[PDB]
Amino acid sequence: MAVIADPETAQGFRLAGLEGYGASSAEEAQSLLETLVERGGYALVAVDEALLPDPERAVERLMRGRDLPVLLPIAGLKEAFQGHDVEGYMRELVRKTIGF
Amino acid sequence: RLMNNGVGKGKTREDHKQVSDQLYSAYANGVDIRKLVAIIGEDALTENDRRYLQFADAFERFFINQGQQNRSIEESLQIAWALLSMLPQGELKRISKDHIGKYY
Amino acid sequence: RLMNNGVGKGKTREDHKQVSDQLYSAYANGVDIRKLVAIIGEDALTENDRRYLQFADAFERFFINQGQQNRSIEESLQIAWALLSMLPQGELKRISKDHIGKYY
Amino acid sequence: SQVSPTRMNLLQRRGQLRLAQKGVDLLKKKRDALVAEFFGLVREAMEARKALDQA
Amino acid sequence: TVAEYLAFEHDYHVLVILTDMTNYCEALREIGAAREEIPGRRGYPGYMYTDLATIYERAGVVEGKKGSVTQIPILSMPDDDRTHPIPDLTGYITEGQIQLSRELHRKGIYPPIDPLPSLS
Amino acid sequence: PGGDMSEPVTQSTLRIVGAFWRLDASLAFRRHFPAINWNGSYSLFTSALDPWYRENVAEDYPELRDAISELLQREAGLQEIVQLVGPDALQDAERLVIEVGRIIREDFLQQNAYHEVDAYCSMKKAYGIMKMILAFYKEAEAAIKRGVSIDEILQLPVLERIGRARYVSEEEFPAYFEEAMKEIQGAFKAL
Amino acid sequence: PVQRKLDPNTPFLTGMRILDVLFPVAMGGTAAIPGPFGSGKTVTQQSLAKWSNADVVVYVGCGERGNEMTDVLVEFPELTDPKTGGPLMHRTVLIANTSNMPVAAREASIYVGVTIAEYFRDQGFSVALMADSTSRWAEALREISSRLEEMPAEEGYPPYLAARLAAFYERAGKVITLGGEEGAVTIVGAVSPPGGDMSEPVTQSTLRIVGAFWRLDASLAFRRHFPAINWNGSYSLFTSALDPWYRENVAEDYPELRDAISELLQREAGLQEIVQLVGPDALQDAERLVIEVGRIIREDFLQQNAYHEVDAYCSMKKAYGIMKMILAFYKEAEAAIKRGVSIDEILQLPVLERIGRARYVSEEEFPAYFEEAMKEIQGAFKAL
Repeated sequence: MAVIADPETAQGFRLAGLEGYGASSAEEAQSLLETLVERGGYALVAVDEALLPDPERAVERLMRGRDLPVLLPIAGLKEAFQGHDVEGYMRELVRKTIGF
Repeated sequence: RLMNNGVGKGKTREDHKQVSDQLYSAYANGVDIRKLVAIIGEDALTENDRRYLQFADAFERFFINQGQQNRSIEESLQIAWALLSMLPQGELKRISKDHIGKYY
Repeated sequence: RLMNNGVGKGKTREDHKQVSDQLYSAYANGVDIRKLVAIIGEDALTENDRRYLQFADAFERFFINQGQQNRSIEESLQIAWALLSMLPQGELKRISKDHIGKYY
Repeated sequence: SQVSPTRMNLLQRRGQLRLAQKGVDLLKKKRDALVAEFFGLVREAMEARKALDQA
Repeated sequence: TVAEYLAFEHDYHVLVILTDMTNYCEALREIGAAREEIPGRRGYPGYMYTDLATIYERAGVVEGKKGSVTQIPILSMPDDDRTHPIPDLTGYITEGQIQLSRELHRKGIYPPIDPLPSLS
Repeated sequence: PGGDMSEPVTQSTLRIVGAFWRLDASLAFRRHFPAINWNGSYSLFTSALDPWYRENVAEDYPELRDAISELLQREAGLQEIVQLVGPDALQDAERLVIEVGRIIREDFLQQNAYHEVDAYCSMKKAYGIMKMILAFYKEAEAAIKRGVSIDEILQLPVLERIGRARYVSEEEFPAYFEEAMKEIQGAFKAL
Repeated sequence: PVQRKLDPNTPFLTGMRILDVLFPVAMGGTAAIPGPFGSGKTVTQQSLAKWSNADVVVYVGCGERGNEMTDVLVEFPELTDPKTGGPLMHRTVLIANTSNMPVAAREASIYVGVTIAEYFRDQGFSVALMADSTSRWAEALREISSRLEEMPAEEGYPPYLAARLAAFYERAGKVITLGGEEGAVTIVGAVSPPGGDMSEPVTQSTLRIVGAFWRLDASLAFRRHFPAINWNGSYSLFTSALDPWYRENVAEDYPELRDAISELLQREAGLQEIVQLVGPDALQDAERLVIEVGRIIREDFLQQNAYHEVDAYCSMKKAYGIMKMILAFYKEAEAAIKRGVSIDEILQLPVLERIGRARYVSEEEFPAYFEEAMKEIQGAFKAL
């Protein structure tokens, strides 16, 4: 895997087990996307709440339903982050299937 | 059948003949949306639908009913106009702008 | 359509009545587990409902097939019960417990 | 463009209805299972995740 | 009868073609029923069979002759119900069976003849 | 005259016969012959031929044939369900059956009325065939239980060997078939 | 003749709650019922007549299945009126015939009863005719017309249909006697097509003329809930003209309850849908709450039975209080959950069960039993 994020939290990645590329410039991540999948040992590229989750559609134009690296946002400063559970319930339920 | 008859100036107001047709397709394309929601995904449909959506409601449970009570071509047409407002004027392509400047 | 007066206590076992309307809804319920099983393996289904696969199978195979074998109501009635033992109780629950305590 | 045939087909298209009607009978509850199994996973997901992510 | 005649004493290779048979029976019907006879099936008389036997049956070749009585009828029933009276019985009677295919037609392929029930 | 089977003169006839056959048309439009519906046609008379078979050919003959019919009519059992969601809800026992029966009609329910040998059949030849398939079915259960890909089960040559049986000719037939029972076990037991 | 026919606007009750409170029919009423018969559902028709609100029992079926036709006969004398203490059979009329009788037996069948009703009616009595195997009625008519020339129309039934059918119903309601009193001639149309179907002429014809339709079903019966009248597909145009009389005598807020309660169906039907097939698991309180309400309306308000002298029979005012309470239990219920209180607690307060027993509570202790019962709710809701 490899990820991008906040500068400050990006460090960790860069330490061990991962390859960071964090910046707060790109908000598209294509920049890695094509290159990344060349090996495919990167099975993830997390994104953070500090960006915006859904308009992955660049990736959607490439993947066309292909199970390549999938984000999950992250706080980048904990003080809480459980809301996207209590939200997440909805993330399936609002779009198809009866909502809440 | 008839209708493009007995309408227009000196018989009735002159915007009647026109404000027919607008409404027609408007309401039309409303329900049309509501079909396709239930197929692919409701919110997977065009965002400039949601208004045309809501527009179907107004003509719906807002207008049509009127219980028992006398009505008038005047009072009618007044609220016939009411219908249009929410959707832009730039989206009303079957009527000229003069009557739009007659009311809104 | 009419068969109620023909059985019951004082003519035959009282519990036969309800035994019949047990096994009915029980049987059928299972018989199309038969085909949804052709969509998804046993696992997706529970054990409890899975037993209703096996139920059918013995019901049809042994119970309903009856060859030339002449029989009698008791020799028959028991069989049924026995066969139901393959399910866990409270699933026959159109039967007061007493009766189940005399069979099973 | 064509209508149907004209006879016997009545019976066949009735077994069309049989096919449909009964088919779709079961067609939900195919899915009943999967929707059933779905809830557990909805629960499970964030548990450890939230905990040690912060830690 | 102009066929046998050319076939047998004159000896030939004549293709004989029939087209509008649909309309044959139309008129046929008229005398049929307007005079009397109980209809022998789906609004048509029953000896229709015969009347359409007697036409088609003539074809073929005899031993050692240089004739050839080729019947090629062509006709149209409405819709495409092969079960609409006319081609119906024709089927039994006759032999060949080649179909146009309505579907192919307006997707521009000519001749639209294809086997979909054409069965020689 | 309809071709519709509800027309009187036809139907009254059933009600006065002992064995029967029906012919679908698009069956026949396609290569199938002598196209009858495997579902749609019945006999009664077999419930008295059982002696003769039993002795004359073999003694397990009615057993193996009812065991065939089991599939032939049960196969429809899935067929309809195929037809409302596609054939893709398949797993093992799915494409087990589907395919089994498929070949069964391709070679065991179809004949020519023009190919020299494939126009005459003896019991005993047929008898053989009925064991071919059985076998294949049996071993297939144990391929699939083991976990084998039915995909490859298709592309085993031995499927194709069974796919030539009717074109074979009687004299050779005993051993032909007998060799193939080995070729079966070889193309099964090996994996 | 009868001179004036005056007008309907006057009830006709039977004491079977759901029936009359929900779908009243009046004395010009013309109803109809379907549902399997010769199996069990018939209970109602009988009991109907037992209590009624009439004073003359008149019943006839014709074309009824043999064996079933004998049940009536036999269980009939096991009734002693609960309004005289004398054998019920005294004031009863039986015209029946099997089916294997003479043709024109059946043709007259109706006409018989019909006539008879007027007779008694004329004496100032309110009658109660009921017809059964109504569906079969035409049959004979078919036969007859067979042996003539009449080719039919429709599926087979003769071209007269809506004809002979017609007059049969035109003998009901508020006739004035030549004695100057009134006599009620309501009829209920027990028809039954070959399989609950609704493209047989008979049904789709009848239906028109009459004013109230009472669909009955198997489903509800499999659920154990007799009477098993499926409410959502039933109707009675009657309601309109009945509204005056309703509120006049009964309660001024009387209509207001029924129309309020109907909202239930509307909002239960359309609430449930996927949700009910994925149960409690991601829902919310006010979601559930609705079907909680439903529960009470459905185990009490809906349920009733024919085996107790404290609940088969009813009056307006009896049910009226009941339903009132159930409204009154909802009205505080949304005020509870908006305070945030447990739902599934309220539902475990025995005060609510104390609503539950009211139906079995007898008529006479009833006024007070409602009175007292009621205010307990008031304090049980701000108890939390």
